[PDB]
Amino acid sequence: APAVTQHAPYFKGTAVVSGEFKEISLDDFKGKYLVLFFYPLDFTFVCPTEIIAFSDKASEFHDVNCEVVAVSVDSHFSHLAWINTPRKNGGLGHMNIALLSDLTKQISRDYGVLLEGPGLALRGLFIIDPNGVIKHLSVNDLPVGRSVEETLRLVKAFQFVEAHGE
Amino acid sequence: PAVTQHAPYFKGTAVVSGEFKEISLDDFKGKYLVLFFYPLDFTFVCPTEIIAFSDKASEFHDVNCEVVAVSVDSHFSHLAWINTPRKNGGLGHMNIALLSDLTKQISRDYGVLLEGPGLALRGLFIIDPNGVIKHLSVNDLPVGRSVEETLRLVKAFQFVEAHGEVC
Amino acid sequence: PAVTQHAPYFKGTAVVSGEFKEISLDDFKGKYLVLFFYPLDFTFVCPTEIIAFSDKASEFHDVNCEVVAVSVDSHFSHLAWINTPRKNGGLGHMNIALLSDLTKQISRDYGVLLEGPGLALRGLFIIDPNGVIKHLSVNDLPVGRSVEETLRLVKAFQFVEAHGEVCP
Amino acid sequence: APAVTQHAPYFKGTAVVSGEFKEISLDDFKGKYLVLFFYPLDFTFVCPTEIIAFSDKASEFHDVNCEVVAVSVDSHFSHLAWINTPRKNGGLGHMNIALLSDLTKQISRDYGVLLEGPGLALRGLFIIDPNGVIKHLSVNDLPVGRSVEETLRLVKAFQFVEAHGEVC
Amino acid sequence: VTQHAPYFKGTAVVSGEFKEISLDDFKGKYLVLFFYPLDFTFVCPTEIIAFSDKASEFHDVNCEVVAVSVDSHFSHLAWINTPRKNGGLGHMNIALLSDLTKQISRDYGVLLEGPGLALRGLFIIDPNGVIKHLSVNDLPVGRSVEETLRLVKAFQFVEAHGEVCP
Amino acid sequence: PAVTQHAPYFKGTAVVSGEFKEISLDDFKGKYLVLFFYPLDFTFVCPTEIIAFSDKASEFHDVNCEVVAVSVDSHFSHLAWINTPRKNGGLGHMNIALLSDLTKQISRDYGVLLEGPGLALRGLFIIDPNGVIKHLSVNDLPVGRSVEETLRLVKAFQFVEAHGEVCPA
Amino acid sequence: PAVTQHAPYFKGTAVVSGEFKEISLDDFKGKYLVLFFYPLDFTFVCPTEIIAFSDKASEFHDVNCEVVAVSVDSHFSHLAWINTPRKNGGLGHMNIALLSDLTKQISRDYGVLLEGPGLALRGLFIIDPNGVIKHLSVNDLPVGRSVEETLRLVKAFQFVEAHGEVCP
Amino acid sequence: PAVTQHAPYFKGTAVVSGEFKEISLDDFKGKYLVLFFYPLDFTFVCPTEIIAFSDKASEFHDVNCEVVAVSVDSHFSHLAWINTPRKNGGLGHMNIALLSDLTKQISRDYGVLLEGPGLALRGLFIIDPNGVIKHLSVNDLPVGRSVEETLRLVKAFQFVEAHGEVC
Amino acid sequence: PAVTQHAPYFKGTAVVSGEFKEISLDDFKGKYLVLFFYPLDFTFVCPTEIIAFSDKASEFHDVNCEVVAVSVDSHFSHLAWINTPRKNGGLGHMNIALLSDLTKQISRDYGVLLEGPGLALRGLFIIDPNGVIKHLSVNDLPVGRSVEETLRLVKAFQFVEAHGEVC
Amino acid sequence: PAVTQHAPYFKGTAVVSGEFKEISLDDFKGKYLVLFFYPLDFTFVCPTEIIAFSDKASEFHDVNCEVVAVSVDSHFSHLAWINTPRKNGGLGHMNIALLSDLTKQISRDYGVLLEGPGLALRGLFIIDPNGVIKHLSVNDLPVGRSVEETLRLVKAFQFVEAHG
Amino acid sequence: APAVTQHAPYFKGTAVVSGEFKEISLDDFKGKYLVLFFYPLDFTFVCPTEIIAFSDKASEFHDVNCEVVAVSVDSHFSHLAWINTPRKNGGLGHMNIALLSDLTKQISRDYGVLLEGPGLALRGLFIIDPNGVIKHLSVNDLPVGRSVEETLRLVKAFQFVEAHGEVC
Amino acid sequence: PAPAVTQHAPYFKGTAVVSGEFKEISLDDFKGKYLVLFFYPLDFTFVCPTEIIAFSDKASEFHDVNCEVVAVSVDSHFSHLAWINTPRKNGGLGHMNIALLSDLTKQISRDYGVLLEGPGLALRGLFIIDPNGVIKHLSVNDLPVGRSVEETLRLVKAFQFVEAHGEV
Repeated sequence: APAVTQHAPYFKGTAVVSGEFKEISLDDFKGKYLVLFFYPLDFTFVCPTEIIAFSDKASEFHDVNCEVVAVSVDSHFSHLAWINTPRKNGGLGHMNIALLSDLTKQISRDYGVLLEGPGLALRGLFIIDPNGVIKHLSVNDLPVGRSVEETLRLVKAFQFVEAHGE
Repeated sequence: PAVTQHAPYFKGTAVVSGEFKEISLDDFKGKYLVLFFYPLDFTFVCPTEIIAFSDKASEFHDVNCEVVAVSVDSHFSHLAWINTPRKNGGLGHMNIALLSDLTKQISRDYGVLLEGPGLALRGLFIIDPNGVIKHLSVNDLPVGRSVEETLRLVKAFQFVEAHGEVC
Repeated sequence: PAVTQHAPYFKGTAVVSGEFKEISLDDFKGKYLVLFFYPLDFTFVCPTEIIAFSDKASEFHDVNCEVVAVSVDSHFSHLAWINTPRKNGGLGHMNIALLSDLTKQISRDYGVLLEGPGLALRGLFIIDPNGVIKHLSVNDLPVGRSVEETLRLVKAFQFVEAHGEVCP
Repeated sequence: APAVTQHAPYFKGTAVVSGEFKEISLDDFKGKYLVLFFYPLDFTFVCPTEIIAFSDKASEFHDVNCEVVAVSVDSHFSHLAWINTPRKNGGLGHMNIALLSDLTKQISRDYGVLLEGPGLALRGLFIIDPNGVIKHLSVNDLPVGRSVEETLRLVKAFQFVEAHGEVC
Repeated sequence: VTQHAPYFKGTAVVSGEFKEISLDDFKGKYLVLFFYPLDFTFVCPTEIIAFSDKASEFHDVNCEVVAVSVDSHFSHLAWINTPRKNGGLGHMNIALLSDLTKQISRDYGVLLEGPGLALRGLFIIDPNGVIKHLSVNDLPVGRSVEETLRLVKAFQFVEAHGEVCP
Repeated sequence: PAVTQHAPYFKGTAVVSGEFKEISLDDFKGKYLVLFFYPLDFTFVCPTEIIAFSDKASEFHDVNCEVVAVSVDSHFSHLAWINTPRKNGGLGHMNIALLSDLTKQISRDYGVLLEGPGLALRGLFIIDPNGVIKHLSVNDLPVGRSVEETLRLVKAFQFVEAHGEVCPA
Repeated sequence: PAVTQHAPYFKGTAVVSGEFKEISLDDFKGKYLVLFFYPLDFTFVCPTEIIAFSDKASEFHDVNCEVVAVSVDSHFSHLAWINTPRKNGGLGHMNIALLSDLTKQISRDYGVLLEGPGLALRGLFIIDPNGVIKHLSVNDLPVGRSVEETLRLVKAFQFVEAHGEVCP
Repeated sequence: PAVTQHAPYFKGTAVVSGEFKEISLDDFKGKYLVLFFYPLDFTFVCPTEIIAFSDKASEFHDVNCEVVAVSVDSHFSHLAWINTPRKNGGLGHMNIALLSDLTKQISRDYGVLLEGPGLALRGLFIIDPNGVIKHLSVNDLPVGRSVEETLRLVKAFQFVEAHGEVC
Repeated sequence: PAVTQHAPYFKGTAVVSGEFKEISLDDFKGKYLVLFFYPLDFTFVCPTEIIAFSDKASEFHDVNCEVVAVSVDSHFSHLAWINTPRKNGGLGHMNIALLSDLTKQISRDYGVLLEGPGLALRGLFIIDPNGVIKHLSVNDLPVGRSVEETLRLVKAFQFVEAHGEVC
Repeated sequence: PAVTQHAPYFKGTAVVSGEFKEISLDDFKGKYLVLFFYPLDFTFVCPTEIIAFSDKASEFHDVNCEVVAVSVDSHFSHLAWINTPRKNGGLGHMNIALLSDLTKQISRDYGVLLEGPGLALRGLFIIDPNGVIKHLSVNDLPVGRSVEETLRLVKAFQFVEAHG
Repeated sequence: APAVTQHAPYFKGTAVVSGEFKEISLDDFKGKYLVLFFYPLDFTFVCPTEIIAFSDKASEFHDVNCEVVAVSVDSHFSHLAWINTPRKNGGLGHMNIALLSDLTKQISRDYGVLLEGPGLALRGLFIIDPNGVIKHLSVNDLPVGRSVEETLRLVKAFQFVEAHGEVC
Repeated sequence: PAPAVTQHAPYFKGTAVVSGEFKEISLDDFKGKYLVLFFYPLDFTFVCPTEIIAFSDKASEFHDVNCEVVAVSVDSHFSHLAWINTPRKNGGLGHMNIALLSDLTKQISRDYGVLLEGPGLALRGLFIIDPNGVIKHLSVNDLPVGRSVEETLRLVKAFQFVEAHGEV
């Protein structure tokens, strides 16, 4: 497993970034906070409100030296097609955050959020600091969505403690 | 998976006539089944193989044969790909089943999974009414294969089953 | 301690309404349970998370949810912290149970024990009436979490066990 | 053993090449494409149209830098005798392609096409690239013949891809 | 010797047709079982032909003759259908048994594993499936059919009259 | 830990004069150390052993002896217990160190940890200037112990080192 | 031999009221027992500890407590030492039992034997009426032991075992 | 003792032209050797085989071939059998060597010893000039063994070994 | 074997009165038995001892003692040697049994086999009516052994059995 | 330990002339040695053997032979027993060493330890100037050996190494 | 085992008793004391003083219920030849004690007196009681003669102690 | 284990009675000479000694052909001497012209394989040993029966004869 106070497991994969395919990795985020979250599958009948809320609020994360990356076991071609589906047809539309592909499933496995039975991720969220250390993790059962505002709050509070103690 | 052996059992969610249906190797008993594998939905390779099989499905249906295409994508990707129009790299209406191998086990069982990238080679299997493999072939990821040759194979196997080899 | 698995059994002495009561996971069979861990009694940190949970306890009860707080301190420490008034960094009265983990085994089974120092990370578990873990989260030692977001989640899990579709 | 994207298994054996005995190996094909195909037995009651069709079209393969060799578990003496039986009579007449003998059965075994029970090969075909990597394999039950034109089409199509990738 | 002939089964060419034969078809008779390397070689085929020419002589003393190679039964038939004047066998009075799997030659200790073909081995097997005589040659030397006949007669004589000298 | 054994090395956070300080066995070289374990802070049991040691602390100091009390409680527990006044059940001012054994390893190393409930027996150790255990004592119950007698023992060990064991006769 | 556990069983020959008697741990069932070891009879160390326990033997008797002294000497030596007058380094009259541990197994069982020299450390055990060890101490050296502190210890055990652990 | 392999090495005492002489396999380098085993000297079986070989010995010399008969008897039995006139079941004059295998080790090494009764089967071996076994045969019982046919084999090996397999 | 222990078992084919007979140690229950070994039939040593034993055979029978001569030769050599007239180095007719040790196991079990050359030392055993060894002697290959002394020893054993042995 | 073999090693504290002294087998090289064991100091059995050896000790010294008594008692008991009036069950003055075998290893190594009660049998050993055991004897009960006979044996061994 | 307080090891053998061969065992001596002693060899140039002295005194032993048996590694035939040699001629003459043969040397081995190098017994002596317990043992080197008077004193002393244990 | 014919005689060393006195003799003393080494059960038996006496009388006849005769039993050398000093008319040996070797340890009989382990005495075995220590002849009789000295002598001459001559 990953665990709070421990260096985050290394990851590398193909992501959709600003409608391009780009390889990314844990090392790209050196010196920045990272919010890494998992979701089960592209294109489902579940409302993409969590992914869309992170995309809508990305600028709030960017202004506190924090990046946001979404991950699922779908291919990077699925992610791009999801992105190019209009919001009114189940789609994501424009994304302000990277959608990373975990086609081999190793990333979800390394992050301890893979359901091996069905072969998809639980809804896991990780806040990783500028040194690759995991500060916060949470995991929800497949159906339930979580608060963007609360994640932002946490990221800020980690920063506050860095700079001013407890 | 070898010619003359029973085909490995498979079960999964497929897109069949725009709906999600559980299908399995046993659903095909008494029928010929062309099971073929492709790498991924929505790539920049035009889906001409899948589309050609779909356009010719009724030629298979008239010889007591079903056709099922398989990839490691989920059944949701499958449905979205069907619902994307052809002019946009989609499949549009499909006359064949699109089977999801999300767990990758079906591809593994058929000896077509590339483990590194986590996707399947382009492998094709003709399975007879008792579930025995009569023909397999496997192509490297880029090259498309021939629908009319597949149909000829299927009919050649039926001819032999009814008449024999001697000439 | 993974989501979708049954919570590990626990048993220990808690300070429940100013008495010592032996308490176990079996006591919550048929209810939701927020089980959270904190590092230490009597620190120089604002115990705001613990108080916030006691203040909003009625609201968790109103949705059939119990709240249990837990740390590696003795039950004697918990009592002494409760009897310290809030104006002096104490807890004052508490509407939630404070479970003592003196043997450190409950923090160990919930995967939140730091073995070096011998105290628990700030871990939180939402457990359903079948003892199944629906949600977990862990924060590093200093940062407090949000009670209202916890309640929101308990409600949202309940909504799903009745409709499962927060979307037309 | 043999799978697409892997280097083909090494082989060496005696072949009939232009009515003459020659020792040939996979190494003799470096720099060239190779269609290697197996058939069950010389002199059968099944019209050998597959072998004849390949020999007739050997020129077409030669023109796109591709050699063709047929293999069965028969001895090279059976191969030559069959080549010397006229087509009128169920023979092969002359042959524009190498006829390789797998008398020890080890070639068929290495290519995963030997049936151990009767000791003869299934109708397997392999397309092997100039670096000896397998690009295509197919296997048929003993009775059914494949299409030579479709095999040519495939060879040309793998060539097309090394030259131009694919983006439609 | 003083030992049972290993069991064998296979497809033979017998009077121009395919028959499945086994050691058990030869209970109550003498069997001469000989192996040769390959059909259609350039070695002179005069051993097989002599056995065919003299087959009736062996029948008259209740003895069958079976030639075996590792060729298929199709090869056997094709070799039988090639005129003698062309290096073929022509009409055959004895069974030509196919050892395609090579297991018969292996069981009889005559298989050269490396090239995968039989040496020129001959076995005289009695009515109870006991081996009375064996001989093996290194090379395309041919053996005398008359002398084989003599040995069969001599084994029969001994079993009827003992071996005491007159 | 038996007698003529060196005392097991220990290290930890202690409250010393109302302030947190890291201490260890090394700090006591060239001194006598009285090291004693008690089960828990804040119990209903009489705290008097700790108090008597604190009151008489100067008397141990005058014979080159230091006194350290230990339990499995955190150092925060210990301080809160110190800031709890005596009338109220606390310890008030402490003239001796209160060492925290949060990890439980010190109790375990000194053979006094009860692993079942995870707390220490009431053991006392007199350790000499070379870190050799001259005396050990263990009680299974909130029975007290004379601080006067512990001082007597410490003086006696010094007497015998200086004069030996021969009876005046 | 650990506080909370049952005292190891012992048996052997003691001097009691100038006489040889077999005594064992079972003889003290229902009573308190101070059992204490010393190294040797007739040394040049003052036997003030042994004499002091003897002098206030009846104060132990009055609280249902017996005192047994043990070393690895024979009972013949014990008797001789009892018969040496105190001005000469002897014991004179003894009101406590002097147990002989000639095989050394008693010291070995109580974890007080120094195998190398073959004599006991100065260990003292307070054993309750059920055979449970309530108190133990071991000294490196003849530093004496307060007899009055052992008595106070005995009475405090008796008080707690009746009343519990609370602050009167 | 298998065709195509080197003949096991042997050494022992033989009767040669009426005398005792140590012979070994190396004595035969550069010559063909016919080496044959028989059970016992002095039985009630007609010694037709040994006598026939002896009478045609010079025909084998003419093609550079030597003949050695062997049994598990001592050289003394050999000599005494030689001095027994032919009309009494003796061998009379011998033109071939009679080798003794008293320890039974030659017969073991050649794969012809029956251990239970402690005597050799009727094995015959043709060994070429380099000591390779070209031909072996073994008979149960005191059936014949043609000498003209043994000779013809020796001539045939010589031919092929110089000319090859083709006629 | 050793004086005092039961004689090892033996069984084999003997020449008895010019004919082949299967004999064994059991055939001699109730009789004394003189069992001696010699190296080989038909050697250049005078068969002085064998012949002397045969001349005195009835003297042994008179005292209920049999005599068996043994060697590693076959029973067929024994016969030939018996049917060779004494003046030609043969034995001429024999009044004692000549037992064949062809397998060499009898000499092995009696402790007189030389494994190197494969023949027996000159060993003699006197075996009582219950099969106990009462006397053994072993000699160098060239030696003279006396029948009269052997007969004396047999009688003396018979003496001791009847009358004890107190001076 | 059997006759004709080297005596096992021993080291211990003895009472020699009213003082404690460490003595060992090595101290006796070049000399004969009578080493004998007895059960316990201060028993009710009259100390008859030990007193006799002490009385005749000079007769042993005269022939180059020390005498050492040994039991499993401590050297402090030994002293106390020596400082007890002979008319009180005591030994009074002693002219021979009293060796303490508190660890019982000496009794063990000389094959006279009774492991059950933890004390030695009445064993006696004559050891020669090179450490070789020349004579040994062991009794069961309290029954007494003869000092005259032991003295005789010693003289007899000495005579032998000189005459035969 | 040959150690004091232990049952004496069993022996059987041929003895010379009153001029006749007789087999005797340890069992024959049940209910009686037995002095069992060993010497190296019959017919030595060392005069047989030890043996003769015991024989002279045999009846003083019988008075006290004690048999005496001498043993060495010689055969019973040497014993008898030695007894048949008059004392006036260097021999033993008439013997009033049993002379046991230990030809196999097993008796001497079992009594721990066999010197394995030369293969003869040391001069050992054993007093065995009526139930076969060894009460006394002693061993001298080969040359040195022991005392019959002393051996007799011992036997009486053992009996004395048995009849009335020795206090003072 | 025992020795057999064609083998070198096991070395022996021992004390023998030679010319009425003790001498140490070993196999080495007999190099360059023939040796008759014979075993008998025991001195002083009621079986009067034909075998031994007969060898002594014929002693010179063996000395004449370069051959020594040594008699051996498991008896001590003192028994040997005592037996020699017993006059023949009394069932003794009288003068001996042959060495009488003593095998007290029984090793020599054991090494020559003539030792009966049950009773610990030799069988009546005789060995003829050559100048080079090689056993030419062995012969063993059961305990009661005597061997002929003439035959033994005939044998020695026969062995010598064969060292000089062939076989007509």
